[PDB]
Amino acid sequence: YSNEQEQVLGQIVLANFANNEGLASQGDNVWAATQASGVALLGTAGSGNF
Amino acid sequence: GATAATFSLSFLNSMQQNTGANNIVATNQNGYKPGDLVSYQINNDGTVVGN
Amino acid sequence: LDENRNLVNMQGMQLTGYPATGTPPTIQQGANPAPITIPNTLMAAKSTTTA
Repeated sequence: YSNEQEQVLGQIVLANFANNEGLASQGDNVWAATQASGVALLGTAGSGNF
Repeated sequence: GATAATFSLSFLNSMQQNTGANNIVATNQNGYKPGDLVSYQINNDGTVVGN
Repeated sequence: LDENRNLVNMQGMQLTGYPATGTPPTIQQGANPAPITIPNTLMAAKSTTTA
């Protein structure tokens, strides 16, 4: 910012699946969660399994 | 006017081994808004199923 | 893999083998073949015995 003060405005959330290659391709560069893929299992870019 | 949510939450297989920081690993429940038939398919056991 | 984390071929045929049990877990030939799965459990710790 102008006065040399930082501001955090959110963190991007990443998603990991119990099983890939079950994702359904949806045209453009994106997949859709569905069966044979598992639940979303969100997290953070810091640590864990991401 | 809708009723409440009577949920029996269970923290099964919870451990305290100093595993870094506290975080969740699994979560599920059994509620949903009503859904409309989008697609359907047949399984070779005999039963049709709508998605 | 699949949702249940069981090894499976391209059709739906679960893969089986000797399950490993104990702590530390180890194979045993006295058990009948069981559906192999890679669990999502958090491996337990173990006290120091020597140094």
